[PDB]
Amino acid sequence: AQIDFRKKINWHRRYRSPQGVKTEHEILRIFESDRGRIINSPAIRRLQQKTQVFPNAAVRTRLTHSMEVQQVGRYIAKEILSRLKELKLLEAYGLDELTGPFESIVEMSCLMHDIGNPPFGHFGEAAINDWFRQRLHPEDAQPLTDDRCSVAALRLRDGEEPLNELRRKIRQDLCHFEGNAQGIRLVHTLMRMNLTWAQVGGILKYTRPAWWRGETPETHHYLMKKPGYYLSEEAYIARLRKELNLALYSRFPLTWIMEAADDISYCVADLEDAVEKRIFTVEQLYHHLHEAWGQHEKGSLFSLVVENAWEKSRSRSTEDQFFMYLRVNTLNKLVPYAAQRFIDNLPAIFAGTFNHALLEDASECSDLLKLYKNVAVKHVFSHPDVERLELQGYRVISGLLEIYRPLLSLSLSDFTELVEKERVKRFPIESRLFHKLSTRHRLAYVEAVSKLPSDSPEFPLWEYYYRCRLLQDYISGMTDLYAWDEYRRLMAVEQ
Amino acid sequence: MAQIDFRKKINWHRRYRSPQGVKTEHEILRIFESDRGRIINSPAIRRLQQKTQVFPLNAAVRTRLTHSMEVQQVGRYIAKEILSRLKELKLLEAYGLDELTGPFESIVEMSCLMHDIGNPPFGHFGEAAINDWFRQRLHPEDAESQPLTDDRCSVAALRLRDGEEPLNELRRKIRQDLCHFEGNAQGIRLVHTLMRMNLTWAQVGGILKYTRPAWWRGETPETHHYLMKKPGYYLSEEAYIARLRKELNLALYSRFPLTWIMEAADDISYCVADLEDAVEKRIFTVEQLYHHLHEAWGQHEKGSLFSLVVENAWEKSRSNSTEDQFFMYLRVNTLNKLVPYAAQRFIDNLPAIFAGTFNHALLEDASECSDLLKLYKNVAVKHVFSHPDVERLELQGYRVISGLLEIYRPLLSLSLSDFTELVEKERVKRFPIESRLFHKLSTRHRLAYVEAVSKLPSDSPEFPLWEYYYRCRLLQDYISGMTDLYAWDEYRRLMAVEQ
Ligand SMILES: [Mg+2]
Ligand SMILES: [Mg+2]
Repeated sequence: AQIDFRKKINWHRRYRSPQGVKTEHEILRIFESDRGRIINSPAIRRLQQKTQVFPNAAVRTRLTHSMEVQQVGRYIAKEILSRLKELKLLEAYGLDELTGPFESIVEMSCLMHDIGNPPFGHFGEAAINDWFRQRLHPEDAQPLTDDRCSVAALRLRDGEEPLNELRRKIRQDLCHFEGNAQGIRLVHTLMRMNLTWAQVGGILKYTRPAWWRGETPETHHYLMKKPGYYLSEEAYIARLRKELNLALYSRFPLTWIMEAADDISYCVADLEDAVEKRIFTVEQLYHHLHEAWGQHEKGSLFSLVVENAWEKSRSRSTEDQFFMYLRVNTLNKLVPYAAQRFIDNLPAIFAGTFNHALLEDASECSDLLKLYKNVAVKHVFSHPDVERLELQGYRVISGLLEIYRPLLSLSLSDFTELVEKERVKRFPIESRLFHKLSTRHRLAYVEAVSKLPSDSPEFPLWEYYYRCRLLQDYISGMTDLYAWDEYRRLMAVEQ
Repeated sequence: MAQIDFRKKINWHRRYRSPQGVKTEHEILRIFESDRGRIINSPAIRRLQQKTQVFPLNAAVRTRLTHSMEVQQVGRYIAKEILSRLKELKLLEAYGLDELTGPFESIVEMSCLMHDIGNPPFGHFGEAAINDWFRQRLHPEDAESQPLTDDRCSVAALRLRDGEEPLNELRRKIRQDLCHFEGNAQGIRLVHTLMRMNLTWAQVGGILKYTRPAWWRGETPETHHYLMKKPGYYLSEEAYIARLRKELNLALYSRFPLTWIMEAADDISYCVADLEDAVEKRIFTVEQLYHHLHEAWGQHEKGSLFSLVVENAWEKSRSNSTEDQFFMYLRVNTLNKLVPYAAQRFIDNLPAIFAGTFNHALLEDASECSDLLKLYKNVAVKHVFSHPDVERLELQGYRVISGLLEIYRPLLSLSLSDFTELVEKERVKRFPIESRLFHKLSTRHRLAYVEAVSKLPSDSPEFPLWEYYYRCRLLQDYISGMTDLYAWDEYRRLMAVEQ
């Protein structure tokens, strides 16, 4: 009915939660604790070894990117906050004592959107999903006696009907690995950071279950674009919506802000990087921009942003000057536009239902972002080198999956034996493969499986699910270099 | 009964195109935000992600960037605790900080983020290499007082000729200064002359960690021994630093307040991180570490600092993976005892820290806290930095930087006219090698050279000296600007060891 941010900035935790009535200061310190938790996480440093667009120190990695993004998100936050202050609406919306947490949650959400991304990015994603799709064929789930699923337990046997449904969800879910979903899993089950509910909400960018099949509801198309959470994170996400008063398939407000921030940074950075990596020159870039635009009315957005960037940078290095100004001008037009977009739609963004991005529009601003994106896609991401690396990464991840396949091939009893006894005599290979998986991952497997009723007819299905989930955890946790090196060492191509 | 007005220290003016007049709280906030945007998007910061911290680059092992980032958070924590400790004492308004909370914390955070910015490849050993090479060329020893017959300086213009006395002094300062390359001094130079970020005066003050001129000779004043420990600025940054002290009301050889905060932060992060890293890189195990700590400490009054911090970390860990738990708790406990102690230390000495004269660190003490930091440091120095691998890499880096210096030596060997000719004509016919070497130097560096030299009166007897100075300064700029990997690869390429 209203807008009360005290009911959205939830400073409680999942375990050992702070309790009762807290002062402004004590809430501030709670969210500070969240900051210290995240910044000192292994997952963040691991970001410094994952590649952004290219694989050259001045070229950005997911860390320095996430860091520039952090600053853009903070800028947007502050502008929203003080535009609400100028409208004398802070107290009205419950934000008068939550300024700190507001900005901080945005900054940290920015800092860790990339946290759950696999090696080689979208192509590691691809590789994983294609491999598993070849093994599980979620397409074939009415039952067929020619069901191409290679896994005994997950085939649809005619008769058993609830079990068939669980089989459906398991197949689809395992075949929809996604970076964001993996990030929720990572932040909850594998790292056990025990963040505030608000922070976790800040991560949850899409709201579609990975096990989802068919067309998504019309009114939620944008929010259910990609999978947001896995079948295993389900009860946790339910709990999360309960704690942040989110409707089914709805989103946490602050997310929009960070998402906006993301877009902005990445766009200009990519062009800059393309000029460091020599893919095209500055004047050439200015030309591709000027052409792709095309509608030059006197005093439009392109003139201000791009053409003024270009005009200044020609008289102290010209390339750096041009991109500095391009970033500045872009930010100075787009950040307040995003802010205003947020405020003008605050009721629906607060309900978590608003089916649009802040910078998705017929706006000139939106068109400017699309301009940048087009120029990059046409003349940067098509650079033969970028594509070589994409092909390579796909082979490396497909290959690691093939190497560890022996573990997914074991029977329930055999694998359980392997988990319990540690070193099994009649499975030398599978044993050593198993020990190569990370400790945290194996613990997560053990914990998940131990929570299941072992006499239930569902048990073998859930176990296969959590085993595949173990393998995907392990592979998607690697840095590009590590995944590559592991693939080459295991393939006996190097020592 | 001196004064404490932070409005007179948090200077939000700039060197060029400065904002002017009477600004509101909000407009000042935006000024310092601008500073943040300036620094975070600098090439120098990303270059930090490719320079090594203690070990070489695993992923979970820290680099100067992720370190500087963790440091950023510790510095912010200390800042906030000082600020709200002053708020609880009802002293913000009293000290002029009531409208400068944002800038305070922000200046600390960004100073933390870029202390490492001016560091050479291979760290202290790149530093070593540079200074040793140049010392072999300039022998600043022979220029103390009294000119000499046997003056081993290989550079014609900078030998002390008996008679010319002002020139001899300038010669002295040039030799010493070129032979005292330092990361912090290079950072001031980097932030002013090479990057031209045009930060607020307060921010630049935040960088200036030591206050000794690199050209300094002899014992440093007794009352300033800690602040003049290492060189803080180069002979070329001199007029800038003068201007800086004028804008931040600093006495000669004095320091900017907030610096102490960041310095404290630095120490803390690095200490625990290193031990953690040593356990990732397998140098020793956790239980072994606990043992080396417990031994280096001494007996217990089960309730002393070691008990709380380390022993509670170890126990809380033991109830279980174990490694990560132990180091998480170790960091938490250390921070929770040391950060407020640092904060308190800052507030209890605020008059002298504000005067910029306070001759101590916040965590340099007979304090138990201080002793705990020293404990960590000792354990690392004995059982981590002595790991044969770390030392291999130190030796290697020294060879690489010594070698790059030898490769570019032909440029320092040219005469004034010849090098000038090379700068102006670009491609000179009778110097194929030197020409190509020159073009390999970075554009920003060469521009800085040209600008510096153009500022000089060309008919002055000082001119050839200043030019040689700014030329050496050009070479040191170029070499210290490299990442470890780049310096290494360039050295190998240029040596024809690979393509
Ligand atoms: Mg991103
Ligand atoms: Mg440091």
